[PDB]
Amino acid sequence: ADLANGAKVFSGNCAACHMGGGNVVMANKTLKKEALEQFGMYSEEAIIYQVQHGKNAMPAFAGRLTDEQIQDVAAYVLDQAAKGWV
Ligand code: HEC
Ligand code: NA
Repeated sequence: ADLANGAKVFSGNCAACHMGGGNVVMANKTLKKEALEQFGMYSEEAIIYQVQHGKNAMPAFAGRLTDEQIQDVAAYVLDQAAKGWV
């Protein structure tokens, strides 16, 4: 993946909800590593899935973002989570 492209994707499409790695809609479902691991979401393929199909209040991004942008944002989120948010 292109992590830098991911970050741009994130900025425009994900951070209105996941501001600085949080979650303004459902405050237990953050992008922090510990949180992701609690729900079996700390993997590229898990995130790609979720971004593609949505879940509840999280919008689906299928055929709004390209395949490459969805891969790249997933890779960005895991890499930010691993480094630490904010
Ligand atoms: C508000 C309109 C959101 C936008 C825009 C995006 N996400 Fe989201 N996300 C949101 C909610 C309310 C939830 C909880 C859904 C549920 O009921 O379980 C989530 C969850 C995720 C997760 C999982 C987090 C975890 O389990 O701790 C990930 C990894 C995730 N969201 C990533 C993400 C990406 C990369 C986004 C943009 C492309 C994105 N989300 C948008 C709400 C919202
Ligand atoms: Na990855």
